[PDB]
Amino acid sequence: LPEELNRVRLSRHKLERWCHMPFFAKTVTGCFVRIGIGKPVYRVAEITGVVETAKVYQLGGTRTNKGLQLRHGNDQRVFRLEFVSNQEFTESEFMKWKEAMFSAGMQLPTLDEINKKELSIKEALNYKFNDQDIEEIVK
Amino acid sequence: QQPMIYICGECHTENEIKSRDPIRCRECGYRIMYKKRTKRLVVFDAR
Amino acid sequence: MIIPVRCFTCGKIVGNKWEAYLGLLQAEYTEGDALDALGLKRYCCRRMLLAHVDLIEKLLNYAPLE
Amino acid sequence: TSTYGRYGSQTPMYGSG
Ligand SMILES: [Zn+2]
Ligand SMILES: [Zn+2]
Repeated sequence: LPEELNRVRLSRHKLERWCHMPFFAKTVTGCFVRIGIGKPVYRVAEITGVVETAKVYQLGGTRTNKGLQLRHGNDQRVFRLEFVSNQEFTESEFMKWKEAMFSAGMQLPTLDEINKKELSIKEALNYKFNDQDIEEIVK
Repeated sequence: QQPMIYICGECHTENEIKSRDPIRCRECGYRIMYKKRTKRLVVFDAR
Repeated sequence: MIIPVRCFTCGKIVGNKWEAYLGLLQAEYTEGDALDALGLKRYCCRRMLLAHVDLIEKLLNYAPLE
Repeated sequence: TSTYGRYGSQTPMYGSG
């Protein structure tokens, strides 16, 4: 279903609160994003990890140069956090993503996996900044 | 759902500060920061 | 700190005249002629442009942001 | 205050660049 898949969709507004938070390769790795490829067609890709690009760009108020190593079945390339859209996974896009996953041979993640992974972002949002992370963030 | 929005000292940048947290700004890092105007019905009589 | 809106004694509006007073003093006019060129006959209203101190500039020097 | 999108702020595409 597309409705259950949109629970872990990392919108463009949520990513602005974890631009310098540690453990970025643990909570983010597993969710899906509607990266804009482009004319209005979109392609859902899996978050394999985290990369850093050499180009610095501004995203509204804040600004980050980090990349996002995504992959849609087999085609993989470097992307940016500015091209991500806030729209939800449509039925056509969901069917295209399912077909790409079936063709690539990657097993579809189980429903329990998404159910237990959606809580990671919720628990990280309310995380008390008691340790020594503010200094790294400001630096 | 009010995260107690505060304003930095010199940078004048909005910061979300909760209880049991150090009072430091999201960048640079200072120790002085003020609050925002209330949302109440501030109504004066021009007398 | 800022020009008042009206003269305390009389009540004539003087708030809309500080900038014009500065301009007239700027060009060539001096105070004794500028005051009656603006239209201030009573001596009570003339203190508003002579006695006033413009402290709002120093306050504006402490810009909050940028 | 999770995501005040209200759509968005004109999201850029990859190939336009
Ligand atoms: Zn700080
Ligand atoms: Zn007077």
